[PDB]
Amino acid sequence: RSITLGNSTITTQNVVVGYGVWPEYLDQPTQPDVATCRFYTLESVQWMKNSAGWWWKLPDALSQMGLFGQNMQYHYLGRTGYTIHVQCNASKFHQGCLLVVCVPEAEMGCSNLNNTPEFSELSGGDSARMFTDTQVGESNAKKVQTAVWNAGMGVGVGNLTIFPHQWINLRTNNSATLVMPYINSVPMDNMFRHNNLTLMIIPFVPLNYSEGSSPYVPITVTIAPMCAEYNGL
Amino acid sequence: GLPVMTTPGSTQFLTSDDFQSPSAMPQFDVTPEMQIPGRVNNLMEIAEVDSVVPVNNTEDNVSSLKAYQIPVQSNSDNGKQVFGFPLQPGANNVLNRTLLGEILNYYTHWSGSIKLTFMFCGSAMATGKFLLAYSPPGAGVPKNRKDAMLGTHVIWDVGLQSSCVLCVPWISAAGYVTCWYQTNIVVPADVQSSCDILCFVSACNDFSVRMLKDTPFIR
Amino acid sequence: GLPVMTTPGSTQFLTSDDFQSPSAMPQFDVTPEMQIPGRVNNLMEIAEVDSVVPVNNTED
Amino acid sequence: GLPVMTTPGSTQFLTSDDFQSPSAMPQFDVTPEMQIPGRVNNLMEIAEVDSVVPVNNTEDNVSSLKAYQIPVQSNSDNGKQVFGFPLQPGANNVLNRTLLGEILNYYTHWSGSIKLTFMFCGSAMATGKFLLAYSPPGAGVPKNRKDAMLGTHVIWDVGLQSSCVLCVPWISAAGYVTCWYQTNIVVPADVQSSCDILCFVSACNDFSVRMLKDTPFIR
Amino acid sequence: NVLTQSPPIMSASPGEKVTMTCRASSSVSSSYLHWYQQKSGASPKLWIYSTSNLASGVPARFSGSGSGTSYSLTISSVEAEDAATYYCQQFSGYPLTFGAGTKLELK
Amino acid sequence: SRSESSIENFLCRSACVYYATYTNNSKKGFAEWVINTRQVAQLRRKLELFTYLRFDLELTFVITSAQQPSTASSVDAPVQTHQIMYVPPGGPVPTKVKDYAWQTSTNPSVFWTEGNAPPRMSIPFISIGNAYSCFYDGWTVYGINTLNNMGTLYMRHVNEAGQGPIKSTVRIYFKPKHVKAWVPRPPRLCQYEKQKNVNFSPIGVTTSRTDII
Amino acid sequence: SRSESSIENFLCRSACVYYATYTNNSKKGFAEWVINTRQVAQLRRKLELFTYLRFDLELTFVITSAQQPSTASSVDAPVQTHQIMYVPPGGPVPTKVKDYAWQTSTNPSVFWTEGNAPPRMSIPFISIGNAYSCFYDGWTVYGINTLNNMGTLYMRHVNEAGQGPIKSTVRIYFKPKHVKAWVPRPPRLCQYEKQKNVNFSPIGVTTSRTDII
Repeated sequence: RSITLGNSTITTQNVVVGYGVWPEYLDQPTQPDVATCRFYTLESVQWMKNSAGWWWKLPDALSQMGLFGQNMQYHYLGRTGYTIHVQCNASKFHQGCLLVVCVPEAEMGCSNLNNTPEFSELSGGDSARMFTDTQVGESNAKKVQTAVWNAGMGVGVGNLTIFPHQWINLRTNNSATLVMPYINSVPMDNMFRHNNLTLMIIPFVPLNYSEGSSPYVPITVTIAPMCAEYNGL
Repeated sequence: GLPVMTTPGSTQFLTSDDFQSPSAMPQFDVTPEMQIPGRVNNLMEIAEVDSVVPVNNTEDNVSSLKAYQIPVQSNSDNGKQVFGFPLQPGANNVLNRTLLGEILNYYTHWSGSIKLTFMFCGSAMATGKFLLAYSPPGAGVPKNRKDAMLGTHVIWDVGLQSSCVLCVPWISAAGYVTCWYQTNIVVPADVQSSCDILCFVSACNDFSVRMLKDTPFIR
Repeated sequence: GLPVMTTPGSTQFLTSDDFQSPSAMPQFDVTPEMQIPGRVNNLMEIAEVDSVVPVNNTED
Repeated sequence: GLPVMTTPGSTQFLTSDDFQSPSAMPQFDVTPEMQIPGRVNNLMEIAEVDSVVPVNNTEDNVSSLKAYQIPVQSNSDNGKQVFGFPLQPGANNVLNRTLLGEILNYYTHWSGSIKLTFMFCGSAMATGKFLLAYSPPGAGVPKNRKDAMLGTHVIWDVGLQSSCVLCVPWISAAGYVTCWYQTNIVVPADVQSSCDILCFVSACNDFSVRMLKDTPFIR
Repeated sequence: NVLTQSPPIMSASPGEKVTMTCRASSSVSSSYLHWYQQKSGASPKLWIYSTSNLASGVPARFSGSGSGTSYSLTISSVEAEDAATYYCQQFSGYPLTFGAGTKLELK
Repeated sequence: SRSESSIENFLCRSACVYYATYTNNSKKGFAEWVINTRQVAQLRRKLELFTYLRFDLELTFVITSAQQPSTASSVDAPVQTHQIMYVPPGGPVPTKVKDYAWQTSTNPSVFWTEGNAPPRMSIPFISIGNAYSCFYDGWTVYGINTLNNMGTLYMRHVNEAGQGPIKSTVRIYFKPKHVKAWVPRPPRLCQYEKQKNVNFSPIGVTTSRTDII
Repeated sequence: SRSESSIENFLCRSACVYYATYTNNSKKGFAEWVINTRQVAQLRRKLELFTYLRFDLELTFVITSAQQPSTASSVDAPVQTHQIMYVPPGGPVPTKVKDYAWQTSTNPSVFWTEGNAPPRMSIPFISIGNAYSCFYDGWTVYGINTLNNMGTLYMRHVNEAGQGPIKSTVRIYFKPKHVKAWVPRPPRLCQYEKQKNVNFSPIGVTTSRTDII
């Protein structure tokens, strides 16, 4: 209840941590630990009736975010773990079910079968990109194919539970919490050309409500970097 | 020199051997290891996780997220079937493309038990009851709620808990996992009555596979 | 390398040998045994039983 | 005889092996050793020595001894650039043909730190000051003396000592080693004002090379 | 993916059964094939959706069928007020292609 | 029986990955194969169950020959010899049959005369990162990852053409050895279009049935 | 990673140094190579980083064959055999294909029939001084140093010509073994003109740029 980091404070009341391991620290990489370790609340998305899903590429949603974004232009390298708090707040008269899954190395697929998607289309900075429940056509050149039953990666979307995940059932549950360690092949990588995590929120059972209730429900994502450090002097 | 004598099957290439081989690049000083999280030592750890079962195919929901949702509504006749699916393997069943059933298509003989978890994603104010019938191999599919009750079953009160587990065995009539309305869905005013159920499947941790082959999911 | 010297009768197939052979299917994990009754270790146990003699042939 | 069985890859010539070989001349009684001074056990001992950097190329000094000398004169504007060179590897930089950079062209991946020594070969009666700016990879080249001072730097008083060391890292914008006039060159009567600087480079003893290839300095 | 309708011109007296077909070049799914009806000097109207389901306000004389790459539409009893043009729509990829058109004139 | 489902018993299996021909006198006959795991679709779907892989490599070459139609007058041939050169990542690459890059001292090659056991050679974990990566969400061109580059192989005859043409085929066998795997991943549902990327066209989740009950 | 930069890992690498042909019936076909390190320019620049070297020697021969155009009527040939004679420094030297110096008892030779593994042989540190010398500032003719003489190699067929000509090529591979090196030396900047000497024509120090800043 009412946890705080730096100059921010959020409140909480069930956590699922990564692949079982907890994030920790390692020329010489220096340790900045107090200046940017805080809760970065992104803006809320609206869960409507015929909504399809959302995604965020994770070391890119915190690129225009304050002093964390200032520490990226000053540093060529870095390695960072995360802690993600997702909560949506509806009444007891709404009903639905969300899957909050955190995918490492999620290559997206382009709509044209020869090309590859562009950086403006793969990831909106600190802004959610949307799945669709129709097909993106082949005629446009560089756009992400977002048929949500394939999850944009050419796979069964029901089998996405092999990644570290959490269900949000409005009947019983209210929030989700993930703690994701640093997963990469190299120990310290180029932070400008690599988005090594992807946070997806997909409504399996759609939102429903009776006439009179509030016709859409907000979802609030909060990311807090754990064990961030960069390389330089 | 030392007298040797070469036997049959000497200068042959058997593709399934294990022999020492001369290294093309010695003196390279290979890159050391690194602790990356999430190591897989066996394929049965991939099968032990829960995955959503597309139990609502119906030829127009397969290109949707509606394939995973079982429709539940408050009708007027007491005693009806919600869903039902056989446990016959391979012949286009519903546990086929799931994350368990993708490993068991790489082998020819496998035999064990299955967890089946159901989750009621309806309102918090809706109540009701369900029967969860399992017919063993040899016994027919039940055609009433009554003779479904006379077999093995679980009565699932939705208002108490929102998740019910049912464990069956699955070996390479072979079974049925039908489910029935015991009572209707009682709902207050200003609450919707059309609710859905999701179904998860897993491996019940204790089984084995033999004789690896290649998957039928390719051109 | 190590100096060797191959003798006559080297690369031949004598059908009555006993040599080690490369297994076509390794990593198969063969099925274990089972106690089935009535094991035969020798053919003289088949001969020790009693059998009726057709001593009245007579062509019909 | 002893039953043997020849495997694949037997009677082949792999050029990177290590096998015993029959000696063509036995019974020769080879000449013994002798203590000759100056044994090389590793190529990193060749790289650790200091070598002059041809930092003054300018397309007409390369066929001269003028390529090694940086011109320093007493001008009239306070704050100017003496020299400046990037640390971008291979694309015709100035540390390329030096005695360190001739070893690092025999490998594909190398990574470490670099000593850079400067020596003021002017008069004993001349005085002045210099800035020695290093821009890290990512930061731009400084365009004033002021924002060159706001980064990392060394202020080199010539009248006190005649040699200043600056250690940077060099990995396979990647860096800049610009240098600036802080004050002018104050000189007495009957002393020349045009002085020169030599620049030495070395290896800072702690780095590694992988995957030997052949040099691009051949026809 | 183009659709061919046959016959182009169809004539039949009222009271009898007449049918038309719409054969696709490739495989079209059973849920993505629809039938429309355009009278002379009027906009089209959705008639049958997903090859078997009657729309709203349409009389029960019609029933669509077919699967794979061959689809059809049957009229059990022909009246006088349902003489128009009937098109079939599909979706395998983009774009959404229509039929050529089958004109029904009463006899 | 749980030792058949281990990672080594699942992936350390031999598989023919390439098949090319080359003839000696035609001045544009020499084979070439950039080593990638995305060649055969059945092995690719097995290696794409994991994000990061790390294995040794073992290759075996089944080289055969055939006599092409020459003119006349008693074509007699000695035993043929071939060269299989392996170019490491970042090495010089041949472009003709008579080129300098065949003779370089850092590209190890085997020489094998016809009629013997096939020429096996073995390649260690040759990369700078600590694991090969099957998927890469980033740029270096999108999703390439120039760090998991394993090299190239080149084949040619070494005998000059004597009296008649002779063309040869080669089948390369591929066997991952001492495999470590990390971060499992759902198996692919859609089909494979291009070798380089993960691009696809959408398909239904599973095959369908008529009614739910 | 500092074991790749050792002296043995830098220099104990195989390199094709010679390539000659010879035919059996032409009475002037037999190969010849005086063993010197100054043959291929890439290996020479590596051995000239040191003043004094000392190594064992290991040679491997890749001998192939080809059927030359004969007249007619069913050329059939048995398997061919070659002789590779090694003349030590100060030994008798052949000058024809039928000469006495092939048969001398102090010139060790290998005999190798076609279709087998290639004929490796190994030569120790064969000199009187305690090290081979790459550079020599003096006279014996200027800068020759007759003490680092390693010998000569000669190749020929041993079968007589039966019905048609057959010509053969040989590629000699060179591998220094157990190398010791002394007195390092700056690497060469200018190009190589002649094999015997260090003669050159002057060139600029480095490639140039437009302005110093």
